[PDB]
Amino acid sequence: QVQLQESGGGLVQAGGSLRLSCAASGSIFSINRMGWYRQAPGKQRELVAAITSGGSTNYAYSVKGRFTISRDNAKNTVYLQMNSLKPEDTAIYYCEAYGTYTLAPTGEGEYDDYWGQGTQVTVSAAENLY
Amino acid sequence: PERRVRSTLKKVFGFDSFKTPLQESATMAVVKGNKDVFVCMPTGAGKSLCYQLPALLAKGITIVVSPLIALIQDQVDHLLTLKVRVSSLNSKLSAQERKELLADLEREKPQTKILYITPEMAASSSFQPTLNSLVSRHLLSYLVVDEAHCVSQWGHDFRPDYLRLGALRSRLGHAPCVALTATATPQVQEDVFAALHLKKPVAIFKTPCFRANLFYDVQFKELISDPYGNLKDFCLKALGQEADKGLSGCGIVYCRTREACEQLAIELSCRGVNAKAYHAGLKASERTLVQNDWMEEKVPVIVATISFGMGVDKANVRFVAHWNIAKSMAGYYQESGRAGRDGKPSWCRLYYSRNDRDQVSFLIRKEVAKLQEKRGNKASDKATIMAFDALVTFCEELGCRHAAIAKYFGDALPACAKGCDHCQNPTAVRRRLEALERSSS
Ligand SMILES: [Zn+2]
Repeated sequence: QVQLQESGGGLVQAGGSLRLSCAASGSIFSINRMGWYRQAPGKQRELVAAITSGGSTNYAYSVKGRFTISRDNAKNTVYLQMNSLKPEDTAIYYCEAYGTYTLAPTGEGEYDDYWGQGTQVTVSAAENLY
Repeated sequence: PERRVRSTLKKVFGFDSFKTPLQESATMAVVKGNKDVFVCMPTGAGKSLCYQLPALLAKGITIVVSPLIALIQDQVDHLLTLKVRVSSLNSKLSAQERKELLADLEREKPQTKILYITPEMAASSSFQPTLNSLVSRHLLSYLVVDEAHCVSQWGHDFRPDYLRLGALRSRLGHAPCVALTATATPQVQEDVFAALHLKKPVAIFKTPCFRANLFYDVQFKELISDPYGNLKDFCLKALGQEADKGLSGCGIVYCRTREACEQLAIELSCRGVNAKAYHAGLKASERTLVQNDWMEEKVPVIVATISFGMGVDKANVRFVAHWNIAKSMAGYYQESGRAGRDGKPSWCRLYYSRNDRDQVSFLIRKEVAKLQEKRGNKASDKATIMAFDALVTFCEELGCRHAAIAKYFGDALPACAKGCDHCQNPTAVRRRLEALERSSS
C-alpha cells in the first residue's frame, strides 16, 4: 500500500496564489491519473483537475484559466498552481492516485486507487492584511 | 488454514510443495477470496493450479473462460483423471449433451464443480438464464479468465468476444475474478484490469524477467575496426572461465540471414573459435549433425538464425551474441535468455548498427503492408512496430539494461549489481553513444 501526503493548503487573501503538492510513495511502478478533488462544507465533492501519465489534463469549468495541474511522473508528485483565488474556492482539497500499479522485486503487486486525508484551503475576501 | 491447501495439494494434485513461492502466494490469495487476482507467469510455472486447487476448496462452482478448445481439453481430461467433477460447454458438443449439462447447472445441487466455457457461450443469450440462476442461488465461487491478454488490441492475440467478459464480471458481483496470461506489457495489464472490470484492489502475481547471472551489453559495429575479432575475443572470454575444464561451456551467435550465418561461422573458426552455421537452408542431415556436435560439446559455438528454438534447452550456454538486432524486445529477451540456465555467469551481447536498425525497420513495415493489402488495417500492426522500437531504445539509451527490460515488461527496478555494461561503467557507455552520434553522418 501507498502513502499520499497533500501540503501547501492555507488561509489566503482574495486574489492570493496557493500551490498544492502531493507526493505518492510506495513500490509505485506507475499511476494512470493523479487528480485534485475539492469538497466545500455540506456540498458534494467535485473534480477540480486531473492529469494522466502522458500529460493529458482535465479541469472543472470554474477553475479553467486560474488553476494549472502538473505532474512529475518519476517522483510520483502532482501539483495544483491556484491563481486568482475566490471565496467559492474555499474547501478541503483531496488528491486521488487513480490506477496505482505497485510491485515488489518478487512478482507480488497490487492495482488500487489511493486518496489523501485532504488539505484545507480558505480564501478570505477581507481587503486589508488580516 | 494453509493446512487444508497443502493436503488438497497432495490428496488430489499429488505434490509436496508449489513450483515457486510466488505460485504459492497467488494460490493463497485466490483462496482468501477477498480480491480479484491477476497472474502473469510463463508457460509452465503451474498457473492452472492457482485457480484449480482453490476451485475445489470453494464450496461452489468455478467457471473458467478459455479461448479455444485445445487448451480446455488438456485440463478437463487431467481433472477427470483426478476424479474431479469437471465439464466443458462448447458448440463442438451434441445438442443433447448440451441440454443435459445446462439442466445439471439448473438443479438445486449441480454435479459440476469446475465448468470450462468458451467466450462465445459465456456471452450468448442462450446461457445468460443459466448464469443468472447460478448467481441468484449464490452457487458461483470464482470467475476465471485464461488468456486474459486477448481483451487488449495492444496484445498479439486480440479477440472481440473477450470485450463482452467485462459486463459479465459486473453481473457476477460478489464472487472473485482471476485473470491469467503468460505475457502482458503494462499497457496490456491496464487493458485487462479495465476491460474485464476487475474490482480494486486487484492482487498481482507477475514472474520477474530478472536473472542475476546474465551480463547484458551493447557494442556499436560502426565504432569497431575489427568486428570479427571483437566477437572472437567475446566468445573466448565467455568460454574458458574455468582453466580447470579448459574451454568451458558453449555459445550461440544469432544472425538475420543464412548468408551471414555461413560467413560468420568461417570468420570465427579461422580466428580460433570453432563455430558451425545452423539455418533452414542446410539439408536435414547437416542440421542434425551441427545440432548434435553443439549439444555433445564437439563444437562450442553455433551461428544460427531464429530457427534455433527453445525446443533444444542446454544448461551451460555461457553466451548469446546477437550479430544483428532482433525484430522485437520479446524476441531479444527470449533469444538472449537461452544463456545461463545452469545459474552460472553468462554474457548476452547485442551488436547494434543503424544500417541493421533500418534494414529490419523496413522489413517489418514491408510485411505489415503485405498484411494490410490482405486483411486491411489493424491495431496489432502498430504494436509489431512498437515492439521493435523498444529494442532500438534499449540500444540507443544509457541506463541499466536489466531495468530497461523490467520497464518494458512491467517488473520492479531489478537488483543489477554491476551486472550490465552501463551499471559497471556508465562513462564508457556515454562515450560510446557520443561516438555513434559523431558517426551519425
Ligand atoms: Zn545495469
